[PDB]
Amino acid sequence: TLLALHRSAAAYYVGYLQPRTFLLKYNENGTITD
Amino acid sequence: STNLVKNKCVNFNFNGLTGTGVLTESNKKFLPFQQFGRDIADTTDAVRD
Repeated sequence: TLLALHRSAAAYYVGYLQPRTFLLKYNENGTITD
Repeated sequence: STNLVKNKCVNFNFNGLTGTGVLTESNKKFLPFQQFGRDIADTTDAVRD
């Protein structure tokens, strides 16, 4: 990861992805809601 | 290419996708990342030209 550390300590979350199956729901507008 | 006509039974070659039917104006909402549509079991239900 690259930071614009000003000359004078930042928070982020990283998780690792895994292969498996999912069930996804679409609404009226073609987008994911659950 | 040619000109497109709606609400008459025509045959169409939309970018290599060959099909038949009556085209009309759709109240659905394509997002800009979308390329075409289908609804159930690989039948193209809506297309953006």
